[PDB]
Amino acid sequence: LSPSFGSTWSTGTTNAVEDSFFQGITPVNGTMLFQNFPHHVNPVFGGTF
Amino acid sequence: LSPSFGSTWSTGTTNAVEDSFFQGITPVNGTMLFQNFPHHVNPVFGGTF
Amino acid sequence: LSPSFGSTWSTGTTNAVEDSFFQGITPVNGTMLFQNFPHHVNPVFGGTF
Amino acid sequence: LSPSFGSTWSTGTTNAVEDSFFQGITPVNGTMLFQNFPHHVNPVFGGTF
Amino acid sequence: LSPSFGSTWSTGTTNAVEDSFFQGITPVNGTMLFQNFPHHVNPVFGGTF
Repeated sequence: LSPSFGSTWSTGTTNAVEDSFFQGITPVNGTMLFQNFPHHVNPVFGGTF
Repeated sequence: LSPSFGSTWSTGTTNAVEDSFFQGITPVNGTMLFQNFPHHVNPVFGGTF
Repeated sequence: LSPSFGSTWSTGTTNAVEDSFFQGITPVNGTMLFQNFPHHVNPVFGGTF
Repeated sequence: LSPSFGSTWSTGTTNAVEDSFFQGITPVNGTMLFQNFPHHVNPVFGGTF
Repeated sequence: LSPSFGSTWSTGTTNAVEDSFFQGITPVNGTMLFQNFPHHVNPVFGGTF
């Protein structure tokens, strides 16, 4: 087994605020927990032309 | 097993504010916990032209 | 096992404010905890042209 | 096992304000805790052209 | 096990204000704690052209 991946690219802004990244061989046997609950937030997101 | 990865690239701004990165062989057997709960926040995000 | 990674590159600004990086063989058997909760914040993020 | 990594590169500014870096073989068996909670902050982030 | 790393490079400014670096074999068995909470701060960050 020999997977081939591609490069990751970006030209404009990239606002990766609050997240988690992994890469490469990552065997898991224990426990991994991901829970998310903000409870007073008023976001705004923009469109495009 | 011999995975091949690509380079990571960016030309514009990259505002990686609050996050966690991993790379390479990272076996896990214990516990990993990720929990997120901001509770008074008013974000704004921009669009494109 | 012999993974091959690529270089990490950046030309513009890179505002890595508040985060954690790992690289290389990092076996884990204990506990790792990541929790995030700012509670009075008014961010702004910019778009592109 | 013999992973091969690439160089880390930057041409423009790099404002790594408040963070933690690791590199190389870093086995962990105890506990590692990461918690973040600023509670009166008004950031601004810039876009690109 | 014989990982091979690359050089770390920078041409422009590098304002590494408030952070912690590690390199090389760093086994950990006790406890490591990282907590961050500034509570009256008004940062500004710049974009690119």
